[PDB]
Parts: sequence; structure tokens; C-alpha cells
Amino acid sequence: RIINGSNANSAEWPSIVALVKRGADAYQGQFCGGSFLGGRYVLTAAHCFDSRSAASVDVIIGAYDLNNSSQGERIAAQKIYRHLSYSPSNLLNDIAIVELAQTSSLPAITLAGPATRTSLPALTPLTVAGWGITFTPILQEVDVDLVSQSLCQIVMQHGISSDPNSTNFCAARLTQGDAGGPIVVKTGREQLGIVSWGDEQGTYGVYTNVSYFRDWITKHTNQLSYDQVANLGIRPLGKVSQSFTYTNLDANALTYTGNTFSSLPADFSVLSDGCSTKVTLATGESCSVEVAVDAQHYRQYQYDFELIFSYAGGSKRATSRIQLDT
Repeated sequence: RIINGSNANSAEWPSIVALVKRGADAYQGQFCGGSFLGGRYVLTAAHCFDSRSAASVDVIIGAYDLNNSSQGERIAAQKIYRHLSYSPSNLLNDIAIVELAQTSSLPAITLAGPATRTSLPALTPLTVAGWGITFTPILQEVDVDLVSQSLCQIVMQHGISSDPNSTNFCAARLTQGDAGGPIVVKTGREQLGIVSWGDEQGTYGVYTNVSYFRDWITKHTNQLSYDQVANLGIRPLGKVSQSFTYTNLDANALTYTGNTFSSLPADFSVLSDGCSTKVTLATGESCSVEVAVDAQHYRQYQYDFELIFSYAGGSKRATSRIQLDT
């Protein structure tokens, strides 16, 4: 029982990931943790990217001593997918995928099953891992106990549900600085959660619930690479335009078969739909769509649209967002 945090044994954490600022020393630049899901995908917390984007981020898979650049593979991020219901005020749906500029073949973590979280009694032993645990260049671990969901809500609040079948849960230390890292079931090692918030200093730590998010994760680790969110921030009135690119990284061809453009209002318009010109997307092929918003009022604009593709395996959906404020 690892009651106080302690230097981890690295062979027990081959799938851990350090998120580090691009172009910087790994130790100085580390800002979050993550877990490697296989191929080119890393699982982490959405709020790690409140003020950062893909091109400023590397990951180090199987990192352990951040000062030892021969441990783990350092790889550039190329895309970030955050939950589109992520809210930074109270950090609900605090989850994100980092799509990497190349695949790794290092071992992947095993995620907990959709039914696992609600199966676990309170006090189920769990283990958290990362560099913040309470900075040192060495990966730390510590044990924590699962807390009653009704209790988690009362103590921590910030929109936490009393229903265990929800976005996040709590776990208690027996006596934390880097979000995004994994919490795993101590027996079996399946990643049950993602470090989100709490425990900054009579509080619990709050962890994004991986069981509740398996479909969302599957949807964003599906070898369809695209621009998710174009946030244009504050803008004057007028037609604003923005291109979005969709790329098939799968070995089987993709066929553009639908979208949700109809459902959006008159403010929104499609200036150009390259995917309708190309229609079919072989391996490595891209198509782009160019959308616009005629902002004529003073308000927040946030429009979500979905492109749907058929493929041998079934179908794939990319959901993008254009956002701005006047």
C-alpha cells in the first residue's frame, strides 16, 4: 500500500506519458501527464490545453526520469480533440485525445470497460501516477481509495453528479500537481480515470471517468484526423470564414455520405465543401470544407457540425466547431 507518494518502478508504467512543451528540455517543459492508447493516440485531460495547441506540444511515451532523454519516445503532437461539452469553469467532461505525428509501437494501457466503474465498491484501491505527486524529474505513484459518489458530490460539488454513471469520480489519499495522468485499478491495472482536479493543497481528488467515456474515446481514436475546433475568439461583425480539413489515416477507403449542415441556422453557411467534390478518401487523402458565419448581432456564436463517412468497418463521424464572440 503506497500511502505516501514514491518514485515509481518504471517497468510497471511503460504506457505513461509526459506532455511537454515543444522545443523545450523535457524536465523544464513538462506540464501534464497522459497515457498511451496505441498507434498515434494519447489520453489526457482537456484542461491541459486551455491555453495551448498541438504545434506547441510533444509527448514522451514511457517517460520516467525526465532528465534522461534516452528513456521513452518523444513525439510531436499533430492534433488535439477535446470533449465538445468540456466546460472549463467546473471542468466537467475534462477529457482529450492527443493525435501524434507518428505511431509508436510501445505498449499501450488497457482502459477500463464501460461497465467497470459502476461495478467498483467504495474503497476499491487505485493507483495514480505522474510527476506532481505530493517538482522532481522522476515519475511518482501513490495509492488512493475510491470514494462514494454521493459523498464526492457533497464534498467537491462543482457540478459533480451523485450518479456514478457520470463524467467524474473522487478518490482519497491516505494522508497532486499534474493533471492528465492515469489512475488505474490497483488489481488488474486497467485505467479507470484521468487526473482532473481537487487535492491542490479536507478534499478528495477528482478524476475523469474513463468507463463513462469509452465511446467518446473510440470515436476520437478512429484514424480520421481533422480540425476539431476553430475558435476565432473575439471578432467584429461580418462574414467570417474558416477552412477545416479531414484526412483518412485508415488503410480502407472512406466515403463521404452525410453531414448535419441542414440542422444549423441561417447565420451558418458552407462556402465550399471539398469533401463533396472528392467524395471518396483513400489512405492519406484529405478533403476540406470552408464554412462561414454572418455575425450580425452581439453574442456568442458556437456552431457544431458533423461530417459522416461510411467505410467497410461501419461509419465514422467527425464533429467540428466554429466559434467566435462579438
